[PDB]
Amino acid sequence: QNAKRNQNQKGNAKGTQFTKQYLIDNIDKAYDLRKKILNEFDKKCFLQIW
Amino acid sequence: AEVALSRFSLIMQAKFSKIFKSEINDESINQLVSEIYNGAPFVKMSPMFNADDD
Repeated sequence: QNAKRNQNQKGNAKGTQFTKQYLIDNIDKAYDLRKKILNEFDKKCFLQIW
Repeated sequence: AEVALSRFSLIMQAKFSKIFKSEINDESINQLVSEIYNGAPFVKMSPMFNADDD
């Protein structure tokens, strides 16, 4: 006797992570996110004298 | 002759300017006009390092 097989096959996978961290000292770095863009207009667009 | 050359060349480049340094169009001109050559003490400026050896 003869015998032939044909195992066709496929997979799939879709991982996802959403890890958030909360170190303490990030708010220290986040104190001046808008300050250095707001005084940029003082540096380049407004008369910095009385 | 060439030592007189060197004296004349030495006193011809012995002249002195006070360079103002700022981004150009009308920030620091009003400063020097109304407050340096008119002799004025107590000139007020912005905190933007504007004379921190500028």
